[PDB]
Amino acid sequence: PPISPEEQLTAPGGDTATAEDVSITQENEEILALVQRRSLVEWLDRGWEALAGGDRPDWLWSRRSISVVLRHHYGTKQRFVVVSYENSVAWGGRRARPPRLSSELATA
Amino acid sequence: ERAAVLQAQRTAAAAALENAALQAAELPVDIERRIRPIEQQVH
Amino acid sequence: ERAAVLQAQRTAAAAALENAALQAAELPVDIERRIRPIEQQVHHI
Amino acid sequence: RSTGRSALAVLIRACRRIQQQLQRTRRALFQRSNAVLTSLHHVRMLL
Amino acid sequence: RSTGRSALAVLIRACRRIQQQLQRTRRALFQRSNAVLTSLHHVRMLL
Repeated sequence: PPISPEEQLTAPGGDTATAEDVSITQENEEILALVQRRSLVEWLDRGWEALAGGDRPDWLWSRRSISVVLRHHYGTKQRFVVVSYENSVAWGGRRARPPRLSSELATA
Repeated sequence: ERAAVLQAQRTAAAAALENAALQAAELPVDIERRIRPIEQQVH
Repeated sequence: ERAAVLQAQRTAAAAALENAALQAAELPVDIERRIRPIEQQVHHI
Repeated sequence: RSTGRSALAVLIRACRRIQQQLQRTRRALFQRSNAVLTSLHHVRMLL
Repeated sequence: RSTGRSALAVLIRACRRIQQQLQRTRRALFQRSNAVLTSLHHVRMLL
């Protein structure tokens, strides 16, 4: 199964609160249950360093999570892809400085 | 001078539709994971 | 010339939105119509 | 007999029926939701 | 007595808490699905 980048573009999914998605499961899996009654990443990071010969920080984020959000350009109607890495300090990155961007002006 | 603004907004509006096209496409999958796990419970 | 040409395109499709809008304005009451009767059995059984 | 067994029927009837309740609600929503996706493209079809 | 009454506490918690989940999915999805409508009528708000 080869890697297809356009999956992540058309993928129907995103991040969520997921708090009630844990509690949904415990009132799920008890139902049911009462009827009855060195990480891998470091090896990957050492996988390249074996076949690379260098850390190559550009690759290190590629081994991490990568957020790909498809957008459209009002001028050309065409597409431009907004990306926020996992360790990226910029918007969308899991490491970011508060305050962050809010829709308060826009949504109203 | 009008037709430009008149033209420009037509392209802009259809763009956000495809911004909304993926948005609406979420709801059918939003339905399953909020229902399908409830089924085996009652089963 | 194109001004009216674009106005027609505006006006015509602008209704198609309200169609699709009121097509999807039928959705928000769906389970509110659907599972509120299913929500009856909650405190019962 | 009828003390425990009947107190099951109150529970037996419900644990069967919510299925057909939920099964419809899905196909209810998909059929109602998929009109949105269909209606949207038809707007693109116009535009 | 302790055979059934503790195995009856199974369903007593099971079938009532199952149907509690539906409340949230009602108060989640249809609170979320109305955002799509806000956009669509805002799409015309562009024009």
